[PDB]
Amino acid sequence: QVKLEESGGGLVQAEGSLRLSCVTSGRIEGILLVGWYRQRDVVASIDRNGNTRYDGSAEGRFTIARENANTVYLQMNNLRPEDSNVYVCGALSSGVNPWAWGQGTQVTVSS
Repeated sequence: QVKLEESGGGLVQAEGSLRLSCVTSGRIEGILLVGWYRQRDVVASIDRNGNTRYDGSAEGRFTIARENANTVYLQMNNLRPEDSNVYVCGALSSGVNPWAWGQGTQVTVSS
């Protein structure tokens, strides 16, 4: 009953930037946390109180922010080839089906 749709990935050169966007639809009232995950290990997350959490590799280069009630983005600066990955948006809700996942977004960082 929560659906996630992702955009913003693609191909970029090293030291470039991307902004990944995750849009939620459905029963968003029960969402406790929205995050971006390396396809699943967390990169960054933002919870219902606005608290943000970053993995050590993201801290200082990436920023997660909530744009509105349905939209969370991850600004990725100073990308490196080792950052090439499929990134997936996840939402943690309260209840029996706790996790919802987006379709996944390819990020490729060229040398």
